[PDB]
Amino acid sequence: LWKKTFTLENLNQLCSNSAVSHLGIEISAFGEDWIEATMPVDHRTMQPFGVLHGGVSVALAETIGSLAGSLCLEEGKTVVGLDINANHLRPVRSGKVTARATPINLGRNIQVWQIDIRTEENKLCCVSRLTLSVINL
Repeated sequence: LWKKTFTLENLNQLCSNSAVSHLGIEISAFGEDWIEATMPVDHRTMQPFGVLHGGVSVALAETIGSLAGSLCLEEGKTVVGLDINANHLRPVRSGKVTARATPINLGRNIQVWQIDIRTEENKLCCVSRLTLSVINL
């Protein structure tokens, strides 16, 4: 559960003028134990032949997962990406995809997050697991 209070407006403002904003990523929604971000599938995020770039899908997964992790810490605490993995399940040709981050294990020094990315038709196109280090900033 979240340890910090936040608003979608402020989170997006926090991600402005960075790789996140550059890829058209928008923190779109959250629940009590999950948070999502959407990303469009267009020339900024597609491979040269017209389908969502799998590498960019991973960029979305690390973004939402890292953000989620940072919201689960108290003051004077932040996360740093240690490693990440993903499986590309199906090609996406249009619309926007939505990546949802849910916690797997939140430890004192390490956090592990799951990220499921779905198409506008609610079909899973990518699944990823992210490992974060917790450090005193």
